[PDB]
Amino acid sequence: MKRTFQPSVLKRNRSHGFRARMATKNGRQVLARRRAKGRARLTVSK
Amino acid sequence: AVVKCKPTSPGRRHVVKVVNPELHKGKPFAPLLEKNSKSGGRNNNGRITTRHIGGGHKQAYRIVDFKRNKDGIPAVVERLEYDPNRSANIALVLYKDGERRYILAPKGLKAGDQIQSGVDAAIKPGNTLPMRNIPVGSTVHNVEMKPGKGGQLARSAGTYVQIVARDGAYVTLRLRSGEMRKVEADCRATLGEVGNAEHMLRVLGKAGAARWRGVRPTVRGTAMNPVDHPHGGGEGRNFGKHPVTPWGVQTKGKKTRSNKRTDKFIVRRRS
Amino acid sequence: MIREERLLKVLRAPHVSEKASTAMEKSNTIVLKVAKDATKAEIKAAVQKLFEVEVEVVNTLVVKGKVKRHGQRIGRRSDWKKAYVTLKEGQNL
RNA sequence: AGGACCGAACCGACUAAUGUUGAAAAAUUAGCGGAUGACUUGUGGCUGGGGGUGAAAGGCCAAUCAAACCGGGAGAUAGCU
RNA sequence: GCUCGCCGGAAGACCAAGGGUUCCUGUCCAACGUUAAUCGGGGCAGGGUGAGUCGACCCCUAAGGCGAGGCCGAAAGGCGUAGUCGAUGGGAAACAGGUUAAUAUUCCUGUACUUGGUGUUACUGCGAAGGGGGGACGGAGAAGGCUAUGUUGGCCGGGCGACGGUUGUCCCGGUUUAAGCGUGUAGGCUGGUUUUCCAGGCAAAUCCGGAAAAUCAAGGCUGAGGCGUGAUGACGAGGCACUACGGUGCUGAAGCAACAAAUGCCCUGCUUCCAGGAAAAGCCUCUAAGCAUCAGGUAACAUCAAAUCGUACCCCAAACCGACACAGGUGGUCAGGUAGAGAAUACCAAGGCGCUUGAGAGAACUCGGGUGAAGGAACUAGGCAAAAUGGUGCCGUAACUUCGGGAGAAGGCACGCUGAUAUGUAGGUGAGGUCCCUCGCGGAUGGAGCUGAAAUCAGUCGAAGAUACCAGCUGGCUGCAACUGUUUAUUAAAAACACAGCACUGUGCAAACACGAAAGUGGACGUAUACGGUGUGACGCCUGCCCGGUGCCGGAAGGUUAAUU
Ligand SMILES: [K+]
Ligand SMILES: [K+]
Ligand SMILES: [Mg+2]
Ligand SMILES: [Mg+2]
Ligand SMILES: [Mg+2]
Ligand SMILES: [Mg+2]
Ligand SMILES: [Mg+2]
Ligand SMILES: [Mg+2]
Ligand SMILES: [Mg+2]
Ligand SMILES: [Mg+2]
Ligand SMILES: [Mg+2]
Ligand SMILES: [Mg+2]
Ligand SMILES: [Mg+2]
Ligand SMILES: [Mg+2]
Ligand SMILES: [Mg+2]
Ligand SMILES: [Mg+2]
Ligand SMILES: [Mg+2]
Ligand SMILES: [Mg+2]
Ligand SMILES: [Mg+2]
Ligand SMILES: [Mg+2]
Ligand SMILES: [Mg+2]
Ligand SMILES: [Mg+2]
Ligand SMILES: [Mg+2]
Ligand SMILES: [Mg+2]
Ligand SMILES: [Mg+2]
Ligand SMILES: [Mg+2]
Ligand SMILES: [Mg+2]
Ligand SMILES: [Mg+2]
Ligand SMILES: [Mg+2]
Ligand SMILES: [Mg+2]
Ligand SMILES: [Mg+2]
Ligand SMILES: [Mg+2]
Ligand SMILES: [Mg+2]
Ligand SMILES: [Mg+2]
Ligand SMILES: [Mg+2]
Ligand SMILES: [Mg+2]
Ligand SMILES: [Mg+2]
Ligand SMILES: [Mg+2]
Ligand SMILES: [Mg+2]
Ligand SMILES: [Mg+2]
Ligand SMILES: [Mg+2]
Ligand SMILES: [Mg+2]
Ligand SMILES: [Mg+2]
Ligand SMILES: [Mg+2]
Ligand SMILES: [Mg+2]
Ligand SMILES: [Mg+2]
Ligand SMILES: [Mg+2]
Ligand SMILES: [Mg+2]
Ligand SMILES: [Mg+2]
Ligand SMILES: [Mg+2]
Ligand SMILES: [Mg+2]
Ligand SMILES: [Mg+2]
Ligand SMILES: [Mg+2]
Ligand SMILES: [Mg+2]
Ligand SMILES: [Mg+2]
Ligand SMILES: [Mg+2]
Ligand SMILES: [Mg+2]
Repeated sequence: MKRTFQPSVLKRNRSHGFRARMATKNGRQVLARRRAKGRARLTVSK
Repeated sequence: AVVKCKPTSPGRRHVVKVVNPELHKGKPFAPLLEKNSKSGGRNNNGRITTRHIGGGHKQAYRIVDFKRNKDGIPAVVERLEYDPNRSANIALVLYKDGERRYILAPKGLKAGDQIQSGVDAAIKPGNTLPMRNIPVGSTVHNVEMKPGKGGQLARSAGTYVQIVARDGAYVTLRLRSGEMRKVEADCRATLGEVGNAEHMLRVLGKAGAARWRGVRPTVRGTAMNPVDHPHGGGEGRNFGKHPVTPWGVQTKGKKTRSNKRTDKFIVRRRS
Repeated sequence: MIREERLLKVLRAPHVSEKASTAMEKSNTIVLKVAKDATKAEIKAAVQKLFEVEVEVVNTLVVKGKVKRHGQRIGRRSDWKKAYVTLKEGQNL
C-alpha cells in the first residue's frame, strides 16, 4: 500500500531546507530555537 | 445550421450542435495569438473565489480589436474564424495598408465584404462610427461606454443594442437586458447584430460536454451538511429555510446592486 | 601560466594497486592521488614540470570516502581525487 | 462517429472464503466494474485549521479530523474515581 | 557436476526516483541471518567509479516563487512593476569492436562528429535591449512505404547415432557487422523569379505584410528506408594449446537469398472533427544608434580550448516506501519461438530462479482442491457458495422502442486428420528477360521463384475434434434511478452525489459575487445568447387552489422613531 513518506530530495530541500528556513522570519526563529537547543543538524540540508 | 445527432449511444441522444461551414478550418492567425493559462477560479491568494471553474480544453487568446480605431482606411474580410474565448465568431480583416486584425463578426458579414471605421463611414454592418453619426433607431453592437475605451456592450452571440433617443451629448440605448442606459454620444458602436445567433440553440447532451468547457459540477446546498451550507441538514429530504447563497444572503428576489456613482446613467432598470 | 606555488601542492602520492600497475604496464598511464580541487590542466602542468615527462591526457575521478566503525563509533574517511595520467608513448616514468 | 460494444495492460473495489497475537495497523485467493474518457499516470507548483479542499460521505487535509500537528498559557479546571 | 522443477509482457534485461559502498577480492563466524552455516546485502581489511559528444552544470522559458523602486498595511508584513529565478518542456556534437576480480558510448583499437577562441590568406557593410521569420505544438481515423525482427531455403562446419530405422524431402550449429560520409528514393508541402509602389510591423529596414506588374512553368523545402562506402577490417561455428581446472592464449569456414512483419520509423505527415489545441531562446533575417578603406561579417586552411561535478551497486526490490531479509506499494524503456485475434493463455528461448528450518507419520479437526449412486433448491433470511454457460462461421431471433435499439435475445448446425479439386487453389509477393526513357534509387511489360487463406467432395480415427489453458448461464413479472460517471482511504457503491435539460432570481461592467483591515485578485482580457446563486433533474404528457403566516419586492402620504440641535 502506498505509505505517507514518498521521498524527493528536491521537494525536501525546497520545503524544509536552510534557504527555505532563512526566507521568512518564522523560519529564522526555527533556526534560532535549534541553535539554542544545540542541535547538531539545523536543517534537512544535512 | 442546427443539427440533431443520432442516438447511437445514450450520450449522443440529446446533442444538438451548431455547424457553420463558413468558419475557417485551418489554424488561426499567429501574430494575433497570446497565451492564457487557466485559473481554476483561483485568485492570487490561491483561494477559490468563483466556484465551479476548472479543467476544460486548452485555449489560445485571440487579440480582438474592440476599439476599431483605424479610421478612414478600408478593410476587407479575409475569413470568419472560430474563437474559443467567446460565443461570437470573429473575422480576420485585411486593411488596405497591410495590417491584419480580428473583429467580432456581425450578422451577415462574409469573406470579401468591405468595412470601414471612423466618422466618414457608410451606414452598413461592420462599420464603426461615433454614435452621434449613427441614426436614431439603429441596431448596433460592440458599444463603447467611455469614448475610446473600446466596445463593452452587446458583444455576445446574437446580441445588439437599439439607439432609442439622442439628447445632446448623450444617447439613450435599449440594452439586451431590457435596461435603458445613457451613454455619451461620442462613444463608438458597430452597426448590425453580432453574428452566430444559433449559439443559444446548442444542447450539450451530456455531462462531459460541460467539462470540456471548464465547468465543474454544481452541488446543491440542500445536499450538504449544516457546516457546509445554510441549506444543509435534515433527515431525508428537508428544506424549511428561506433560500440563500452559501454566504447567507437571500437568493430569490433580493436585489444586490449598490453603485451610486453610475446611477445617473440608468434611465430604467431592466425589470 | 600556473604558478609554481600551486604546482608543488597538487600532486599528493602515487596510487599503488593492481589496476594501477596494469595501466602502467599496458597503457603507459600513471595513477596519482591529487588534491581534491586540482583541475585536469593543473595535474598535467605539474606532472610535466616535476616528473619531467610529456603528458598526453589527464582523466580524473573523485573517490568517495568510506563509512567506518571504530570502537562502536561511526566515522567517515575523506573523499579524494584520483588521476589517470596518460604519457606519450616513450616516456616511462 | 461514439462519456459506443467485448476484452488484457492500467485504474477501480461488487460477492465469498481465508486471514483477525495477520505474510499485511485493510491484504491474499477465486470471481467482479471501467477500460478514447466527466480516463489513467510521472514530475513540479498553489490553496492552511473555524481555515483549505469536497460529482457532498461531515469526506479528506502525512496510519490523527463535528475543527490537524507541535510548542506555549499549563500544575486549565475536575462538588468525580 | 549431473539430473529434476519454477518464471519467461518476468521471477529476464536496462534506466529515472530513492538509497549510499549494499560492488569486487581476501579473511572471519561472536552478534546479525526466524535452523546449521564452511555461506551472506553480517564483522574486518584492501581494492574499485576514467567522458569535448551520456547526464548535471549551462542557454531558454511554463505553472509558480522571489521581487529594486512602487502601492498598501498598528508593527510583523501583503500585493506587485522592471527584473530575476523555476523543468516535468525547447537548445551543439560518437559509434562499432576489444578489455577488468570489480568501470566503460568514459579505457584501448578502428572510424567519426560539434562548438568556441586565436593567427591567417582571400573576397567584404558590419552592427540591438528593437522588427520579421522560425522554433511552434489538439483529438480521432485511414492507408501506403518501410525497418526492427522472424521463418524457410541456399551456404559453410560438424554429425552417421546406447533400442527397430536413419547417405537423406536426414541431424545439429553458424550464417553478424555501427555511427559517419556519398547518393536525395517511397512520399509530404509549396507556383518560382525580377522590378515598381505603399496610411502596417512604437523609429529605420534592402526583411515581413499589402497593391500592381512583366515573365517562367518546375524552382525550392522536407524525407523513412534502400544502395555504395565505412569493412582486404572487426565479429565469427568450431578446432587447438596450455590450465593457478577460474578461464586465458592462438587459429578460424560461410557470412547469401526469398518470404512474413510491427504498437517502431516515414508521420510535427495526410484525412477529418470540435472541445479549437504552451512559452522563450538557440537558429534565419532586417535595419537603428554607432562604425565607417578600421573594427566586425563570411568561406577556407591551420592552431589551441571544450572546464567542473555525477558515473560502483540495487532499482517491481532482501539495498527504495512499508519498525522486519515483510505475499503490499513503486514512473519509463526493451519485447524471441510454437499455438493464438492478442502485450490473453499454455509450453519454451536468451536469461534468471527452487522463495534461509528440516526429517518422518499418513488420526480427529481446519484450510485449498478432485470425484460421486439416487434425488435435484427439499438447503437457506436469500441458490450464499458451487455447479453450469463459454470460440468462430452460418441459419434463426419476441414484447416493446426514444427507431439507435432490445440482440450474442432465445434456439440451432458445422468444426479433427488425410487425399483430391489444385503434385499449393483464390490471393499476396516479385527475379531473370524484355522494351521505352524528361537517362534514374526510373518507367512499362513479363512472369520464374517464394508465400498462401477458405470452400466443396471423398476417406478415416476416437466415447468425445471450439478436445488442454482460455472462454456469456438464459428467460419472465415488478420497485427505484434516464443514461456513462461520483462517494463514506480502513464495516455502507446505493434508490445517495453529479449529470444534460428546466425554472426562478441576481447582475449594465470599476458587474453581481468571492478572497482580502487594505492595495489588489479571481469572475474575465468575459459583457445579458454573459456571469453568479437557488431548486429540480434525460425524454414524454403535465405541473391545479391559497399572499392569512414567514420571507422577498414595490410604495411614501400619515403615525412611531437615532445621533445631532
Ligand atoms: K437532508
Ligand atoms: K482548529
Ligand atoms: Mg456556478
Ligand atoms: Mg445545474
Ligand atoms: Mg448527506
Ligand atoms: Mg449554518
Ligand atoms: Mg421527512
Ligand atoms: Mg414542514
Ligand atoms: Mg580521453
Ligand atoms: Mg568525470
Ligand atoms: Mg466505453
Ligand atoms: Mg475510491
Ligand atoms: Mg482480485
Ligand atoms: Mg458496460
Ligand atoms: Mg470492457
Ligand atoms: Mg450524516
Ligand atoms: Mg488520515
Ligand atoms: Mg473547537
Ligand atoms: Mg493560567
Ligand atoms: Mg492537571
Ligand atoms: Mg514452466
Ligand atoms: Mg558496510
Ligand atoms: Mg557481494
Ligand atoms: Mg557456531
Ligand atoms: Mg544462527
Ligand atoms: Mg559484507
Ligand atoms: Mg513568473
Ligand atoms: Mg521594497
Ligand atoms: Mg511578490
Ligand atoms: Mg533564467
Ligand atoms: Mg528537463
Ligand atoms: Mg558492473
Ligand atoms: Mg528486414
Ligand atoms: Mg497502442
Ligand atoms: Mg553502472
Ligand atoms: Mg526470506
Ligand atoms: Mg517484498
Ligand atoms: Mg503499476
Ligand atoms: Mg502471461
Ligand atoms: Mg490429509
Ligand atoms: Mg475439506
Ligand atoms: Mg465434482
Ligand atoms: Mg450426486
Ligand atoms: Mg447421477
Ligand atoms: Mg433436473
Ligand atoms: Mg425452501
Ligand atoms: Mg427449511
Ligand atoms: Mg454466486
Ligand atoms: Mg466454478
Ligand atoms: Mg413493492
Ligand atoms: Mg444511476
Ligand atoms: Mg455505472
Ligand atoms: Mg468504507
Ligand atoms: Mg464496500
Ligand atoms: Mg477586475
Ligand atoms: Mg426525479
Ligand atoms: Mg433531487
